[PDB]
Amino acid sequence: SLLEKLAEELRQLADELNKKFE
Amino acid sequence: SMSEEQVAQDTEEVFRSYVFYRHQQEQPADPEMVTLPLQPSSTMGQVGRQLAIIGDDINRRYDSEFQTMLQHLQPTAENAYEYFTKIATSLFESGINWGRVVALLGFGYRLALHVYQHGLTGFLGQVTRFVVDFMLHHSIARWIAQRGGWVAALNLG
Repeated sequence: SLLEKLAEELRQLADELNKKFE
Repeated sequence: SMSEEQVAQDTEEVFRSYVFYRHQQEQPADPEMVTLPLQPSSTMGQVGRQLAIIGDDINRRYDSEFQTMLQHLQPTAENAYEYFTKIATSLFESGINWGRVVALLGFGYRLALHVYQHGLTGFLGQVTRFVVDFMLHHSIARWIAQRGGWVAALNLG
């Protein structure tokens, strides 16, 4: 895992945010 | 010119504004976030408010996923610190960037809101500290200082 899957979702969220930042 | 401690103090101010304005957008309301006192309007307050707005659309798409996984996680006062640290460590394991810093603020918000909705009051300061101390101890506060401080987060997006 739950903790790793939550971290995975956060990386994916961070990816979409970074796309908007650039 | 920009120590880690200075960024840490700024982070608390940014996060409080982030929590208040993100919750204000999304609005049962969390009165602890509705009434959260904020320092007078500042550049740090502006960062947290802008970082809240840029996630307005995206956050709704991820609500179902995070809320399902937080329900499965069953975070409590006894395990919140451990779970936050392990999740935050894995997030930054491959590197630091502004998206992941903003994602960390968002997870702190989601974690604090979730525990409140399940009865854990007076814990918003604890989660704020989780965020601040994690950044300080895992080189994220220094990373922000290398970029010139939280002012570099201004106008992202």
